Amino acid sequence: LDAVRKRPGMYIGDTDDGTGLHHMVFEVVDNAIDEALAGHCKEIIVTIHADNSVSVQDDGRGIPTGIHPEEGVSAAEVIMTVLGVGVSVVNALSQKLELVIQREGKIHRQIYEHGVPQAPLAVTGETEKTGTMVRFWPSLETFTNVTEFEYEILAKRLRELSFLNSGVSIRLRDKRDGKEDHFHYEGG
Amino acid sequence: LDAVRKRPGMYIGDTDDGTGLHHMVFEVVDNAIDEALAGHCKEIIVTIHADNSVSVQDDGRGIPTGIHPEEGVSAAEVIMTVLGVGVSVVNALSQKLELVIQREGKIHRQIYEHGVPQAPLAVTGETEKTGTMVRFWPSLETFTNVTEFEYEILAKRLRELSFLNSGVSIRLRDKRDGKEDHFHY
Ligand SMILES: COC(=O)c1ccc(O)cc1O
Ligand SMILES: COC(=O)c1ccc(O)cc1O
Ligand SMILES: Nc1nc2ccccc2[nH]1
Repeated sequence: LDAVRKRPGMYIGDTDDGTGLHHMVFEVVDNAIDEALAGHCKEIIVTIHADNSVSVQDDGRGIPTGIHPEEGVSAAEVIMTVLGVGVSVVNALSQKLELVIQREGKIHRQIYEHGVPQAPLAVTGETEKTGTMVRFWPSLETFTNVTEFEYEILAKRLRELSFLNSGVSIRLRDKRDGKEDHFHYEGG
Repeated sequence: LDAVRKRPGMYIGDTDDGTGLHHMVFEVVDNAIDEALAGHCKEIIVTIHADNSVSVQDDGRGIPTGIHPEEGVSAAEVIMTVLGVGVSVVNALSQKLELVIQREGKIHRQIYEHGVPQAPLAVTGETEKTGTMVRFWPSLETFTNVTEFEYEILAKRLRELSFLNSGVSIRLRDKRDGKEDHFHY
């Protein structure tokens, strides 16, 4: 990921005017929609947290968690750390990223800081649900000037996305003021 | 450098008991000694700055500044960013690293943060001198508990090295409390 860290703008866009910042969210949302679409219920939830982080949850199959035979770490870690621009860009430019995968009856958790995993992906519990949750805190060493997420930017785009993704329920919640929306197009 | 950042202990030593922290200095010094050897005056200066950083200067030839034919960046940057553990380890585990190379009549500078160059190696002026200077600020995200350099740990090792590298002058200065030593065999 050092190529990304060296010139973040080439990968995420303008790091000073808010466009790249919001692109971080959109990239994560794109992956979540792809996960959601591979299932029947299909719901993603995008939350703006009070601490300036954004989380995206889906109820898909869960990102694969087995050890990659060549890389020697979990498949999920490979996806997060090896170079849509890919979620690895988002991870690289996040001061923190929390990953929770529910899959095969197990909860898996991992934390990254600036794209560096703090520990290997760990099974920390049991669950009857499936899905992937990514919560990221954009790096304030990278994102300058505009550093807070604008609800309207996310809502406008999530609305447009709903009409191209039939059957996918998209919920948006802003924990800073309680505002929420629900975009669900059932066409097709 | 991500392999290093992921398991810093495996590359530099214990990051909690002061071991690794001091090893950072020793790695830089090894490079410096090698540079000093290949020069005329043969002196290196190790300084513990008041802001918990350490600088190592030599009067050697200056590390090569030309573009590495294969990597496409300065040879100096290749050394600082591509994996005696190598100075790239120190760079990866430093929140900041300043590189100053005096070579072929020119001063060159570059700044890294957590191993990431802030800009390409750049010519900033002219000089009659030659040598390399590296100043690093260890990452307090990596080094915990023992985070301040212990003068005596550095002194002991530099003394050992002075006997082994006879002819090379080694100065140690602590700017925190004015303490200083000169190792020369
Ligand atoms: C490749 O999968 C991902 O990156 C991802 C998947 C699901 C999700 O809710 C968020 C994500 O970032
Ligand atoms: C590659 O060399 C280095 O890392 C280096 C570091 C410090 C120094 O005084 C001289 C050097 O050559
Ligand atoms: N604060 C900070 N910035 C970083 C950039 C790359 C890797 C680790 C880092 N820690």
